[PDB]
Amino acid sequence: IVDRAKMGDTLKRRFFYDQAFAIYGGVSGLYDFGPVGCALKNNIIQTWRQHFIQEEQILEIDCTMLTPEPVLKTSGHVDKFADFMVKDVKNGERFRADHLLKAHLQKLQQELADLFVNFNLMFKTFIGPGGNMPGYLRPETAQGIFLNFKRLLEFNQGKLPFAAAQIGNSFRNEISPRSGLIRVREFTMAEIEHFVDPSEKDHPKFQNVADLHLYLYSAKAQVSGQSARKMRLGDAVEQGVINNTVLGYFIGRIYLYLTKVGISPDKLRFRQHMEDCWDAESKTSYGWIEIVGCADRSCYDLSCHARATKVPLVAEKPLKEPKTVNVVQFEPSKGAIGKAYKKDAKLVMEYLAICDECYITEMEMLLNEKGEFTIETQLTKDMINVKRFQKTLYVEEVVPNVIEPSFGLGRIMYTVFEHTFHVREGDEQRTFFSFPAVVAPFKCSVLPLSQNQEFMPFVKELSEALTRHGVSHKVDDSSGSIGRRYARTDEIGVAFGVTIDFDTVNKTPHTATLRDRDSMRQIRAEISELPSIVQDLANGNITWADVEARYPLFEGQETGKK
Amino acid sequence: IVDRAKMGDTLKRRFFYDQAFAIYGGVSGLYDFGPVGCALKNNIIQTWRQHFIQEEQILEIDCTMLTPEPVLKTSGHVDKFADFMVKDVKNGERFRADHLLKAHLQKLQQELADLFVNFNLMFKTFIGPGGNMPGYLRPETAQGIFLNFKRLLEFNQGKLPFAAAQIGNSFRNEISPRSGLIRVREFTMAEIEHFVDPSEKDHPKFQNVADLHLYLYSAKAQVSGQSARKMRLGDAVEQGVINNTVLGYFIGRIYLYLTKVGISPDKLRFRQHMEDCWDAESKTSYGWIEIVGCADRSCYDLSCHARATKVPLVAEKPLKEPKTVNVVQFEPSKGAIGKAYKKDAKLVMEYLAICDECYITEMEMLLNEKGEFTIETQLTKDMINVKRFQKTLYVEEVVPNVIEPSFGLGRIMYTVFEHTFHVREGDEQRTFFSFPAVVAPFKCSVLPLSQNQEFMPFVKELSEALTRHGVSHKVDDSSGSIGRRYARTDEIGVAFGVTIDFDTVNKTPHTATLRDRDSMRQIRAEISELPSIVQDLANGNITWADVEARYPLFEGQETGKK
RNA sequence: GCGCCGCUGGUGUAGUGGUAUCAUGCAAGAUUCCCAUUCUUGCGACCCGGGUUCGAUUCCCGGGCGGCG
RNA sequence: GCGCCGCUGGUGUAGUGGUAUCAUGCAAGAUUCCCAUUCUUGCGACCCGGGUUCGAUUCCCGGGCGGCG
Ligand SMILES: Nc1ncnc2c1ncn2[C@@H]1O[C@H](COP(=O)(O)O)[C@@H](O)[C@H]1O
Ligand SMILES: Nc1ncnc2c1ncn2[C@@H]1O[C@H](COP(=O)(O)O)[C@@H](O)[C@H]1O
Repeated sequence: IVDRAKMGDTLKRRFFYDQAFAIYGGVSGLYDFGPVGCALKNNIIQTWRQHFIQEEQILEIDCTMLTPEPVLKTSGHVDKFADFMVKDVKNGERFRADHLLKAHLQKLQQELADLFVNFNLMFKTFIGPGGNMPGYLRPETAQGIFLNFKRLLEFNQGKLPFAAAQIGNSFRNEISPRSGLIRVREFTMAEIEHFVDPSEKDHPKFQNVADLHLYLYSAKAQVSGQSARKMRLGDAVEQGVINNTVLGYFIGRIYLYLTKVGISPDKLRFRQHMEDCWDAESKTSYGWIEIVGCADRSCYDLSCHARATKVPLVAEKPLKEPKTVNVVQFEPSKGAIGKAYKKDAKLVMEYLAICDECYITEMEMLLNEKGEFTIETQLTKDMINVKRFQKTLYVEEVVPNVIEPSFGLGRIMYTVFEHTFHVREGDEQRTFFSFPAVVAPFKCSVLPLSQNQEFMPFVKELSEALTRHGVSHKVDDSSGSIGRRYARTDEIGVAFGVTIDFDTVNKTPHTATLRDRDSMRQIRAEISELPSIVQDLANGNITWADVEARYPLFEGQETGKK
Repeated sequence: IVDRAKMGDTLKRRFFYDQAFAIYGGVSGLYDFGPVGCALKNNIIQTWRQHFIQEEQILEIDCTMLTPEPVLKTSGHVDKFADFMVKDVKNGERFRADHLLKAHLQKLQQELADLFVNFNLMFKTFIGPGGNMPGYLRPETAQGIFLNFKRLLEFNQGKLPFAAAQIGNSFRNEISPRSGLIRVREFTMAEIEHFVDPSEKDHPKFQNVADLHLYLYSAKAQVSGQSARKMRLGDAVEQGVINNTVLGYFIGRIYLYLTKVGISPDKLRFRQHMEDCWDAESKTSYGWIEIVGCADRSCYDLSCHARATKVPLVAEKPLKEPKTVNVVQFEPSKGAIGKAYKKDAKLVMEYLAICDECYITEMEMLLNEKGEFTIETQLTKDMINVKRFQKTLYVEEVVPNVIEPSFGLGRIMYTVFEHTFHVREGDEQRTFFSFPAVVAPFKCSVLPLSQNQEFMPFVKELSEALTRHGVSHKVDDSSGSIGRRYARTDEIGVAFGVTIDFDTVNKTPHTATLRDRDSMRQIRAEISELPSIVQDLANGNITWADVEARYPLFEGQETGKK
């Protein structure tokens, strides 16, 4: 129901984006974003920062894309995403472990290569030249957040919960990329890691989103061949469809964000993972695609890296009431025991630790009646002191649960394309994008009605004033009609237009016309006040309905050349 | 004169940045930026966008980091930055071409490897798995701008001048990185390509910067063992020290930018290239380091890529007055001539093109007296028509000159560190950063004077109000003294502080105290007005002197617990 | 790459062939009520691999990382 | 990877063993004076490598890129 072909022509022609290295014939899965697309991506990301990082006071960090092999071996990406296959003399690549299992001889480490005589989706490289340290381009931005967990917890003064975020590119050496921007080899990701006490799974700010009505696609609905269904968010948590208000909160603000940047609510749903994690999916001409992933990496990455580095990655919680504990434990001279016995005493300490307090005090009872006991599979003298004592714990070690919202900016952008792309009534040559003002490429088009020179002082002052207000704009003063210019600026989604006519130059206070992209409807206002108005529009402070409600609507020019 | 050690301790401790993959032992030349550093980098970049991209209406684009081999072969990076050497059985890597030239046999393509039996600084990888398409991580961000030149010129309606920019990471497989952030393997660059008619080398906006007084380090000053010297910018262009006002303009706004983000003017100079291009250099504890590069890639990249792709990369200018030209040229039947002769006729057209009009009309004069002539090193019949005619040119092809300002954000940031780092008088434990407000990590610290609970409603409303104003802040409500909190927030360069005391809770309208980081001086204002004030501070709309000039200064608390 | 010495809580340090001192920091409770206050209590560390040894943080070798060329 | 047909100005097309049609777009000058107006003039293209041929954009082979599995 979206003319994907027509839309793609507009995206290509106006250079929203294009095939990377196109003049060299191009490369699959690689794309350059041109002025308008890059402006859009930067607005989407800017909006994202104010949404998530600013509102939740999230700790943003910036790690390298370059990653050494061990890190991704520990995280399981090396085995999961990689192996090595065999190729036919003249094309026809086949899996190795596969064809080994299939059995025969050949065709149709290198120890295995020698064995036969009887491929990684991660981009691989080498750090330092000479290449003694192999590495990869990171396939996600999360690992950099896990590696810095101690530093990040310390910045938050050791307290939970907290969240870290990363906004940056990731790489995926894809087999055969199709689907335009949807399955690409390099893409910009926005990843949040929200660390929480597993016991404090309640969000204080959930009441902010409980009233939203969302399309939820439960696992039960999926198994039972049902369709997704609209629910009040609060109801969904209350009835247990969404497990808790931490998950719920995160869902609500994701929804608010996707809709804020122009994704249609009716072509947006949240799909539950089945045999807690919900994914944001949008409906496109390619069908339902995942735009926001969700993972729960509790007992996974922190643990792996902890085990691999021997660096304890854990939070630490104070106990309201300190627990005291009786401790009956053996206190063996390491020197004495190790000197008297040789491989013996390794096994003898392999043993003494594994003993009940009963056994222990029987042992020392045997030892105060001078002065030595003996044991299973060794005769111990006083190379063994014994010890009992009170031991108070003021703090318990908390292994944080992690929630991982993973945003694919490319898919989000493409989704915005399909959902905001339109053609006009009549002149179908005239296509436009309904980008919401907070993210449109430019806020304002600045245009004179005719090529007449009496216009240009007004255009310049106006352009200068807009730049002064930090309002991205674009002046279109070219040699054609108002209508050709309005077509060109609408085509790239410029949200508003300011036309400077004869009434601007001739009339007693200077007023120009402000035009809405979607409606083409206009109002008229003092040329010195319009920057602020466009500014309120771009900041989402006011609506177009709000503008029509405050200013005189356009009922024609009163003047002409004079 | 800067305690680099003390400063580095503060940068490490508060996690401005840290060694990448530190828990895995770390990797040289790779760094992660923590919350404060990442906040700073994002502000520097945001400021940069409003400076250059917005003010000059520059075309920002976003290309991939992944780059295929041919592109960098054509640009000369493959031969310049790469080769292949030989290694000793137990360490001791030596150049190849080198040791071949040195002569002997061995030690102390693969055709060469076989020959001996008698290293790239670019990060190398393979696109697609199976690896039939070798590539690199881009070492700069410029190539993506050159490859899209047609698309970018078209977006600017074929007209010159224009400028494209890119903000993104680049990679450099460095031999031995030292010098902290200064010589790293991955770094974020901000690159501008300004395309200009070589004949229109005058900037209309130069008068905006002509009054700046800058330290200029001319080539003549360098050769003649002189020091850099302060000059009025306009004077420098007028006296020919700086060739033109395009270069001059760009220098002035670079200066304004570097100073805007906190680089001391007195430890900032512009160094001319010697046997036009000036580089911005800042004075640090490592001495004078280059922070902004400048290149002139006129007749270089566009040409190379043009030659390699056979795609003409050129601007096109209309001629005020169309030139008419007489054209006397041979018009040879390709078929006739090629059928009658076999390798002969290649050489015969190798020839006919190379002939003067005199010779031509002598030839046709020989041919109208029926009906065939003959030539050096072949007898031509009517397989040769001849032709004269008027040929008007309405447009001349312009090969754009390019100016390339290349900003090293890491070096810029580090420079800001050394230039804004300070220790206080007395308590030297108390170090702070004089980040200018427009770029400080947070604008505002929100703090209560004591742990008393009557404070927390005020802190929350205030925090919420700040977020509503889009003001990055950080609430510090921890268990120590006002002074320990003010130390912690000063240490990371929080520009302002808002303390909520007993006078805030007890007194008839609610006012709190606003504190300047540098001076520690304070004023007192209504808690509902402070977000806007901090906002004006952060946007550079007002100074601290401006604040003291408007509000009551802090002369003590009037109330206490009650 | 080569050479020069190092690597102990988050930061800086003591010391050791038998798991470790002091300071700061942070956390908690008191105290204080405008500039790292004071007291009590608590958390947290021997860079990694191999070797010799009964056992290495300590001795040796090799990596990694840093400083000085 | 395999298979299925393609690739001609920025966009879309005509056609061809001897360098190419029309439209749009953009540029310029007129015209118009609020929604791709009209007229004139101008700019801009055969995806890349190899083969056969005197010569390939055209035929064949192989890449690259796209569509359909
Ligand atoms: N190959 C790709 N191209 C573009 N976007 C992707 C790609 N792979 C993943 N994504 C996006 O990144 C998110 C996280 O995916 P993953 O990390 O694979 O679970 C997804 O929800 C997508 O939006
Ligand atoms: N290895 C590096 N590490 C950090 N910054 C760099 C590095 N190389 C270059 N730069 C920065 O990038 C700018 C351009 O350098 P170049 O492209 O090498 O001329 C310089 O002025 C530096 O600020």
